[PDB]
Amino acid sequence: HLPSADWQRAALSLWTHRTFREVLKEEDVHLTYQDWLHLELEIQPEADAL
Amino acid sequence: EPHSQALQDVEKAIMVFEHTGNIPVTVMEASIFRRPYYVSHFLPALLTPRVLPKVPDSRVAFIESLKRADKIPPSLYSTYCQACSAEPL
Amino acid sequence: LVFGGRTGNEDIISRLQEMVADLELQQDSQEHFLFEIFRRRLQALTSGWS
Amino acid sequence: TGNEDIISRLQEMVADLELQQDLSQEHFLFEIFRRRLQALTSGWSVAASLQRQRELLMYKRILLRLPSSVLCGSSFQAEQPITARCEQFFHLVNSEMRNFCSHGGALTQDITAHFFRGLLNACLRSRDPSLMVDFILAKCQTKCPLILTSALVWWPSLEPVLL
Repeated sequence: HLPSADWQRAALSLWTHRTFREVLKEEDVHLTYQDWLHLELEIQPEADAL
Repeated sequence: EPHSQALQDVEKAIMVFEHTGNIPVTVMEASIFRRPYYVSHFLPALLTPRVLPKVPDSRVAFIESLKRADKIPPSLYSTYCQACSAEPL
Repeated sequence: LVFGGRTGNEDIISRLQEMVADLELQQDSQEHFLFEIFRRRLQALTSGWS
Repeated sequence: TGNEDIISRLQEMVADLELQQDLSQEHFLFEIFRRRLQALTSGWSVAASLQRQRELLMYKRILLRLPSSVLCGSSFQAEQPITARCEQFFHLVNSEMRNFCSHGGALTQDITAHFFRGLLNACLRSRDPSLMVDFILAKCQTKCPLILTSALVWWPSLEPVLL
């Protein structure tokens, strides 16, 4: 779909990588529903990407 | 006449593709069994010999979907790319 | 180059979401005007293979 | 300009909770409203007055978006179980909105119509509709006289829709 396949690959390699999963557990970092809401409110219906 | 009509046809194919994804299929049919009208249609689909933006956009991604569909014999695509590079008073 | 399809308005599609739920509650056997409208437009189009 | 997908997700879940209750009880919204009004400065400072005006126009907005069923419930079951959530709304309109979202000893075209829509909806869906409407609008001579003083101004608007 979207911009450079290398950026895509980079994201997927990071997402699969173990030490990112082991970081995501002890978490303030686990994206609260309210945090998610703040970022989804940040974005506009103008420039979407989807 | 089959230039202005073919343009109105591919316009619609694309604005529909957009609210969808994955290739408005009326056109995919017209491809294999209307080969003459396919080429008279597919030429206004390659009519982007213009400012190609920084960001790939509607036409761009539609043409991308076609070339991934293994349509677009490469002659016409290569030509498309090249053209785009561009007293009395 | 017609170059895709601008959007313009979903504001108006959320003013519609109003009056749908309004008329729905006010009714609650008889059927909707939607499908009448749908049939009129599908009919008023060409029946061609063009 | 940011929000108008998420305010549609809100419509989704408000109508859900309307149906689950329709299967007497009062809405959580009015408690959230009272909590934020409470947690503001009671200070009379122009800063605080503007901040509360801001927050009440935002409340008026979210109520216009969401169904008029949140105000008057739906299907008033009898005279005994009556004025549930309407008293909730009346405290809000007396306490706060009459300060801010008003004009001229009166309310707004918008919220007046939003109210009268929900009112006639639940009343007509219920039995003895003319008598129950007469009942709630006699209550309003005592509890929220604004809605009437508003309905005097915005009658030309409502009368068509009501009729």
